[PDB]
Amino acid sequence: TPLPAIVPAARKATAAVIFLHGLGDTGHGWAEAFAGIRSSHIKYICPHAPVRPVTLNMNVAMPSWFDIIGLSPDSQEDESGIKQAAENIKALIDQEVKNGIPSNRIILGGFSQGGALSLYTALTTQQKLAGVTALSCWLPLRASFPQGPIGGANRDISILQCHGDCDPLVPLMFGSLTVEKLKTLVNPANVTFKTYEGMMHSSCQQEMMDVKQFIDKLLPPID
Ligand SMILES: CCCCCCCCCCCCCC[C@@H](Br)C(=O)O
Repeated sequence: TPLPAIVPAARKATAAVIFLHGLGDTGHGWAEAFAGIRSSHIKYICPHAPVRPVTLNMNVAMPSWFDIIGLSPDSQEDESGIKQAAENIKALIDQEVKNGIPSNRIILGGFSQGGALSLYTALTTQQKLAGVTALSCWLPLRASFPQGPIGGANRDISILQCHGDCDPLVPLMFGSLTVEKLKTLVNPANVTFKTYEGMMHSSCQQEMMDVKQFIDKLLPPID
């Protein structure tokens, strides 16, 4: 475990954002993107997934939270991997609670596979979270979720899901079908879908402005 890239709070941290990068990345690029929208009282934590073989691309070894097999809803998914990665995320949250920031003052998010992991984590933890930012991603192991609202700790969590309309790796329709399913799993009044014209498998400045607004609305100052 190389230590996560962190954007510290100015001097007094009362909330945290845990953000998981996408395939092949480290946590550093996203931590700098978050510094550009940082709020004084918010700690930003971007852990790094470990290098591992990735079945999708000739087994090439690169950072990935879990193995990626295919690009299709009919593709087999790395169930043991996703769940183990999910357990590791909850341990990272629990450690922040011990550090001093309650779980309901923490937003979990990610990009692509990291956003997939963040959604799955948020929907399976009894750790009540402040919200989720899911960027260009999808809901993994979707068939494992029974009908109806999950109930559970995060039945009311607020979710911001973002997706470029020219993404060639996670087609926009995957994000769209994901948000609509999320709206049957948690309270639909707290789920926001935003799309970005021209954007591919990347980020853009308007999207980062919507994430900042989302984070600041749900994690407002307490001083
Ligand atoms: C309700 C949900 C319906 C659609 C679910 C289908 C999921 C298919 C996703 C394929 C993976 C895309 C790979 C992205 C890589 Br570049 C990464 O980050 O690992």
